[PDB]
Amino acid sequence: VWQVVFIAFLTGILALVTIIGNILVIVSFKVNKQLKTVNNYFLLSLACADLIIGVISMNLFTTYIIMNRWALGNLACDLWLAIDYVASNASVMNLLVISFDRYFSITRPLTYRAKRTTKRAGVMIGLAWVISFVLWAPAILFWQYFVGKRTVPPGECFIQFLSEPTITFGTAIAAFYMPVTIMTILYWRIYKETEKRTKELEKKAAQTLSAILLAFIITWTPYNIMVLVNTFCDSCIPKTFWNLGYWLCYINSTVNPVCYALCNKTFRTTFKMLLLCQ
Amino acid sequence: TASIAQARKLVEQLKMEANIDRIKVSKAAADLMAYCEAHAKEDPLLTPVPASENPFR
Amino acid sequence: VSAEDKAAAERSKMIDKNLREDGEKARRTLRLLLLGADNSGKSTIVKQGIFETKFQVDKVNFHMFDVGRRKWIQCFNDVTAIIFVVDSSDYNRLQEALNDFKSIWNNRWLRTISVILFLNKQDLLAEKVLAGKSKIEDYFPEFARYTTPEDATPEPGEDPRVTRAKYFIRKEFVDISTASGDGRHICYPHFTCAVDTENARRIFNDCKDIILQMNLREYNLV
Amino acid sequence: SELDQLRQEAEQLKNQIRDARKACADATLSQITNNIDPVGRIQMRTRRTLRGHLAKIYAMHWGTDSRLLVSASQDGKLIIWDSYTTNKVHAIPLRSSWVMTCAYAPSGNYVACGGLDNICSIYNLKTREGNVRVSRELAGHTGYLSCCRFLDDNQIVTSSGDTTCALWDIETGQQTTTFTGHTGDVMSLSLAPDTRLFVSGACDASAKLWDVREGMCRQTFTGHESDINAICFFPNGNAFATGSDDATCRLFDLRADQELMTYSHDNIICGITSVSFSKSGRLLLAGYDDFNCNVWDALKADRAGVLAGHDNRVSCLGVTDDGMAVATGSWDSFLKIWN
Amino acid sequence: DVQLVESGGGLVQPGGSRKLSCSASGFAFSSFGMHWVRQAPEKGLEWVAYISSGSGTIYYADTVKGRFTISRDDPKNTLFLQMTSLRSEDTAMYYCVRSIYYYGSSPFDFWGQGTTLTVSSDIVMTQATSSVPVTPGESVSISCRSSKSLLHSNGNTYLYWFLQRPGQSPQLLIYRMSNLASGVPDRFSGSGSGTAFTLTISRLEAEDVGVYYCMQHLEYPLTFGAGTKLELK
Ligand SMILES: CC(C)CCC[C@@H](C)[C@H]1CC[C@H]2[C@@H]3CC=C4C[C@@H](OC(=O)CCC(=O)O)CC[C@]4(C)[C@H]3CC[C@]12C
Ligand SMILES: C[N+](C)(C)CC#CCOC1=NOCC1
Repeated sequence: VWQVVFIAFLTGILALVTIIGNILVIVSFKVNKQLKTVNNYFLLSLACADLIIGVISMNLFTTYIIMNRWALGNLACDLWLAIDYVASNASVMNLLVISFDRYFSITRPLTYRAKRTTKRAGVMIGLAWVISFVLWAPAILFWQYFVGKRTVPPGECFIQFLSEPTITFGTAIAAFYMPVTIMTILYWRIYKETEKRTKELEKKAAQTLSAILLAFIITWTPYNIMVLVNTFCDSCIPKTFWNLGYWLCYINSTVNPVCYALCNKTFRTTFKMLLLCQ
Repeated sequence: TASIAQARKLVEQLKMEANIDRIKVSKAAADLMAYCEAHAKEDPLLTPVPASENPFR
Repeated sequence: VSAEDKAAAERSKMIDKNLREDGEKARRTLRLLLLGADNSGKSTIVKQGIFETKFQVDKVNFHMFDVGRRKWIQCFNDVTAIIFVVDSSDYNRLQEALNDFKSIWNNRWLRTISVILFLNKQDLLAEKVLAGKSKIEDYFPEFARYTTPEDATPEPGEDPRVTRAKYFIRKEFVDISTASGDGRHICYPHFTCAVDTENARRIFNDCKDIILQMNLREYNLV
Repeated sequence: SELDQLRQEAEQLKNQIRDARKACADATLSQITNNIDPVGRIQMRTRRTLRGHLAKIYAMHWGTDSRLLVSASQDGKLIIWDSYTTNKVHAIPLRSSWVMTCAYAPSGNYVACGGLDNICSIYNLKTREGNVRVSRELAGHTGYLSCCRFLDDNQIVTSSGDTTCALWDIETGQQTTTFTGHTGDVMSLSLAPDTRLFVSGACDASAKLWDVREGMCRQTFTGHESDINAICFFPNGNAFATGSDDATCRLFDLRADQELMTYSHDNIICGITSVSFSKSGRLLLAGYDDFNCNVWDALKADRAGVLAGHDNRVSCLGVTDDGMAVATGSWDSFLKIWN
Repeated sequence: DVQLVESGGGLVQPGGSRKLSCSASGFAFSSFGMHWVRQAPEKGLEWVAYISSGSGTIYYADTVKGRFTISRDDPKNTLFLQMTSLRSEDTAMYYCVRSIYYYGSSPFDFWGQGTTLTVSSDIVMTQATSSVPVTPGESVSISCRSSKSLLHSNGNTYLYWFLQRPGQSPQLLIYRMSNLASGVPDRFSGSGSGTAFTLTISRLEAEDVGVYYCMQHLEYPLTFGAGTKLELK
């Protein structure tokens, strides 16, 4: 315990950044009247999705890898698996709306944001959460009660359909693989229009573009590769490696207030005012 | 003759303001001072009013 | 809450409903400020107290305002762009046009507002430099040191000694624009005449770029 | 000679005025007032916020009953407010979106507005048909209207950017008297309580007292170094205060005919957009360009408070007839009622 | 200029249905709330229904709730009253009233003529005086009483005064107990406190003879007084 507590200490430290990083986004949306815009609605909903991860998901997961077995009720890990998976689904789908919002605000700077209103932004966030809730929460709470019975050991807790290579591969495409094609396609088209503008009349364009698309791929692709080989194979993944890619999925929750909110200079000024002049 | 007429009008305007009755500052200072002490109880900003009589509670 | 002020509160709620429906309509239009001298011909730019003109290019509404040193310049703090028209033919008032453009560029309330520059009467400066007329280098003592004349040249051909006369007058205003501003606002120069009919598209293309820079700045892509 | 001889007489007349001015300054007003207790820290808090404007508020006037107020913004709307219950009584669309001034009649039956259209439009409120209609459009000014105040239901005085002030008969629509004598653009205008005089501050760093029934400039005041943006009258009626772009407020006296106090500070660089006095005249409230208002001591020349509730430039200011509220509008599209 | 023209009425069998209508001309009908007030031949003034501006708030009387429907058509400048399951107690003249509500407003200011329809926790307003002989040139005081304190906490007392001349629609005289209406001579005045009200007439003349009504606006239902008739000598 004198040597393995560093894993326990490191997880809670990077979790502590996630709560204070996300909370500073919501209070910047409140104390600054200039930030209360339609464009910043998706930044708040992303922070709301990432706030559930910081206070529930990584705190409950860090007990799983310290203890080494489940120490809660059987009808309490399923609620955690429903909450954690939907909120992580909501975080990715909120990024996809931002990619669509940034696409139309650049290619159509005169004909998009005028039509977009507070009613139009409501259905952007709404299907980012409803599709997140529908795709995962009935699939975990209503699985042992629908087909068969309980299959997980009492000492372990997984999504309980990892063994079936029918809905695991289908949901992996419908949660990570399909959105990562749209975010890569759209952001390259966004960078194309930045070079087109400068030629008519390149430095910070590639800096933000790389930071957006590498803080998402690195923190997610280990998990979505590891989940696919468990569709056909059973125990070819060491548990040391599996929880490493499982916890990398929460690092995107840490960096989302940095690479999306702090890119705006108005958010950065409000962050320094609240952090220093408390 | 526009410059002459402009200069002639300024002299007549200056003469109408150079000969007027003036009092000293100390009489003007006491007039502005004693106006405030005669109306200090009627100023809600200087003397705060209780919230029962406040119409902006 | 009595019976009547409840009905008065319902009247107010209908007023907020009517106040927010045209504010959405007001947010869909673009406001432009027109400035220039008496000989600039600023009225003959877009063929379409205060004079307000309406024109639409590619289904977005534009609003151009003509008024008529300038204390009222703080009213036009939130405009999309300012359209400045210069008499490039009249070499006598060009130095006055430089000084007037200096006041607009370095104004306190226009530190982030772009200026679309229209060098009007560009056909007339051709006859002043191709035919026999007053020397351009007389008024401005540095043209005859013609420099980089046609440093890069885009014209199919218009007796390219005219082009250097065009480029020198254009460079006298861009040097003012690049002197200060730190990239917050950008001056777009154009050469216009009375027979030109593509002026509405040039403002539309420039205003698309202006909104693009404001959009790119909040994502840190510029 | 001619212009050379006439210029020599103006210099001698100007020197005589300063010589007669110096003979009346026996002691400083700040020196004499250094015997009374300071007001202390004046703490005023926001009571309610009037929301509904979607552009920069440029003008606001209180009503006589100190419950109704009219606000002018760049969205082309005149909104009459019920300041007690936040309710909007009226929403008057404007033919021009560029208004720099607004006014409320003492009777309450009319409101006025004006701006870059050089027209003082007067709107009738208490009509039949249940709607607000424009009843008079006053034309004749060359420059932009900067201020307008109602003498009565049939008389109104306008300030304009044609370096002149005017007096109108609203029923006839004609300019009864034209006030000339300024050099620069006239920015603001205040009325004496007895209505027989009014003062105006212009861009020539000068303030001039005028007689409404005669049309002649009674007095001229020159102590500023920049554009005078605001002017107000001490409730006594024999003094007035000017706000200017040089980060300095000054108080003048009519009978003394010279400057009396200078309100300045080292940490204040921004100019003054609006000024207003209190019921007793002890407090002088001024709006600045640094997103907040400052409450000065009109006798002690010491800062007594700062009203910081706006995140944009404070453009207008207003104090009620009974002194029970202070309303501040700004460029952030909000109105705050302070107490 | 302002006109409220009514239509409908007639002789209806009991159990039938009618739809009264009121055409509005000469004023902004959209910004005005509307009220239906009946008048039985053997009774006084009774309130039926109310529709607000924008049709967001609708109130009915207890006698007509569930079988009467009130609606308005703002582009057509016409409000309706769909009356179903008629009885003999609904035989009356149905007046249409315009009304507006803001600070300093004067509701119940204009009434129209009425349709004569013939079928083959509420505050009570008491007008003790019924018939009063009045000579010209004298001063007449009319008093009204209620069952509650009509003064509210915002400094407003909601008492209205109406005058019904013979063969004429009732006309507003005093709104909120103290303020004179437009077009009313200055000789009329109103004063009082909670539960005790008084209308004062000074130097009475011709065309000042009729049944005076006392109405409260503190809380719907809207209740009128019995009436105070004035007669010559
Ligand atoms: C990978 C999948 C599961 C993501 C979940 C589906 C939706 C949450 C996303 C995917 C595609 C998005 C759409 C892509 C294109 C458009 C068209 C776009 O059209 C406009 O720009 C009209 C202007 C306006 O929105 O007012 C409006 C947003 C919308 C519907 C987006 C809304 C959000 C959508 C439906
Ligand atoms: C993997 N973890 C359980 C830690 C959080 C999650 C999740 C959902 O997986 C997704 N892949 O791409 C979008 C959602």
